[PDB]
Amino acid sequence: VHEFFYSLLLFDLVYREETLLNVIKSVTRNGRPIILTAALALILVYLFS
Amino acid sequence: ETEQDKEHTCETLLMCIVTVLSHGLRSGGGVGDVLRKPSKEEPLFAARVIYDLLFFFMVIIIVLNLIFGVIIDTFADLRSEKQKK
Amino acid sequence: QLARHNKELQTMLKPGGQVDGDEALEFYAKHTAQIEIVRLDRTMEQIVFPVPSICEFLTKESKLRIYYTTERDEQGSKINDFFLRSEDLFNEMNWQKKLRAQPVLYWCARNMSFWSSISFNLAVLMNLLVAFFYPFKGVRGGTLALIASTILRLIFSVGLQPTLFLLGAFNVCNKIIFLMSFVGNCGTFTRGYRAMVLDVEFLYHLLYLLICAMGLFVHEFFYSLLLFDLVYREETLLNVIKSVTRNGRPIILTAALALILVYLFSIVGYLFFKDDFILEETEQDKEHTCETLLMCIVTVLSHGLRSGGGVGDVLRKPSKEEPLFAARVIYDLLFFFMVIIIVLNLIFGVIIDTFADLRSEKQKKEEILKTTCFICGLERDKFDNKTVTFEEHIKEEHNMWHYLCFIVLVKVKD
Amino acid sequence: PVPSICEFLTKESKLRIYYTTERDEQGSKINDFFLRSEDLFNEMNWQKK
Repeated sequence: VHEFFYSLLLFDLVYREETLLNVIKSVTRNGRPIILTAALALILVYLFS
Repeated sequence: ETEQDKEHTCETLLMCIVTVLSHGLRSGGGVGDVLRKPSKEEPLFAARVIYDLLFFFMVIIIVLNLIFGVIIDTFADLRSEKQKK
Repeated sequence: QLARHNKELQTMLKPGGQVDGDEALEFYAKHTAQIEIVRLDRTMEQIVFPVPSICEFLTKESKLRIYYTTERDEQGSKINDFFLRSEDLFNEMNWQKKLRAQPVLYWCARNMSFWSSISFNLAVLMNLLVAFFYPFKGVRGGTLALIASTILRLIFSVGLQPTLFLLGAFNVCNKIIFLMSFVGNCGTFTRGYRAMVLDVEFLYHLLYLLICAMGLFVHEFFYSLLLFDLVYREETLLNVIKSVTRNGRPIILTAALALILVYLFSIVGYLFFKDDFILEETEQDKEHTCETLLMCIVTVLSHGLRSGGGVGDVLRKPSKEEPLFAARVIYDLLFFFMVIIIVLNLIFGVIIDTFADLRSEKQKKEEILKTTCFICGLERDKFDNKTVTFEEHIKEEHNMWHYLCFIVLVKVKD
Repeated sequence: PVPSICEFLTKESKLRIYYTTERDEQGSKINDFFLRSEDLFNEMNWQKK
């Protein structure tokens, strides 16, 4: 196929080894609030909308 | 017609008004700027100037930074557990 | 009474544990308190008396509410808080059984769960659906949290303005039912110590209902406002908005420090600089001439404040001209630097400060909830570690629930 | 004296165990160690065959 399959393998390579894992735990471990926090933004763009 | 081109007329009236504001949300700068042409006109000029400023302040700093604000909180939480451990 | 000495008492303890299922022994399970209090001085007593019936009826909420609610008023999160709570708690516990006297309300406790379900799910779907399709145009499905999908199909057949009306009515009925469960849970509007909570709850729920009624009879603005409340509830979205409210006094006046930095600077740009913005009957159109000279010069700089980028850029055309070119270049750079970073980031700067303040209080407070003892001021670890045990002397004698049911038995008899 | 399986080992066992831990309760105590130990014994035998 057109590489899309190749690019996706590169994405996993950057995910591994070490403390790049640390900085992405910033958005995942306490990851529950921010996606609903975005809906507080999505309604502030709405009501004002 | 040949290509995706109009004689400069869109006029989002009724449908997806949350997207045409999301059209202006995407530039970060301003918010109200996408809508345009206030132009001194007395019963509406001072009527919306304040509105755009209010919108801008609130949306951008308040959310587009507290959506960043939670992220650094998740650093001082996350490292301090590791350095205590 | 067999406590301090028996080997046979150890065998009584054998009565006590070991999975021998005998009802009398189990029933004590109903009570074993070991209250463990002091008199005026000289003393380290423990007293016991069986449980009181009202306490036995309970809830689940009482224990939960009490531990979490606390306070830390003084040198230890001591009894003051507990005492106020206890008085209110006793009165609240009695109300429960004469609600069991009239059984058609208990469904109302189940509706304490439902209020939530309907209102939250219903509102968002309805408000979003309104946004998705504005009425008065005849339209198909138009391609351009379980029961609601079923309802969507049914409403879809008959015409969809019709569906909108019906949903609003449905919502009102649901509101009435849950409302009833909130009131059922605390009855007679019985009074305690916390005035704010009860009053706000009554009002808030009423306000939530009214908007629905107004909306049924107006362009939804009433519908959208109900969606705003739905996003406000449940949980830690409340946390991140306390960042801007608890330490909320300074930032609104901090904004006026920005509002005067746009002002003082605003004035110079008047005197040492003409306006220099030219390029902006049937329609709202001019032949490219505004020239804000005299009136609202703080707004035409606020016109440039709004883009964030630059500041001076809105004014325009410096163009190499010697007595003024180097004269204002520095001015715009100075303005830009100062206003934007300094305020438009310290107005953000205070916000993250209100995170490291706000969480650190909460993470310290759990450490004084899980790893200090409850009310004996006990530095739970070393001291408790050396003896019989730590953890079960929470469960045996310093039981915070076992104090308060001893307090309610003081008004029983004769 | 030591037991032979333990003597065969790896390098991973020691590393994994210390770092892995837990802090479950009043001290990062033995609970964690015990679960890990059982799994570890089985893993160590697999090495010689």
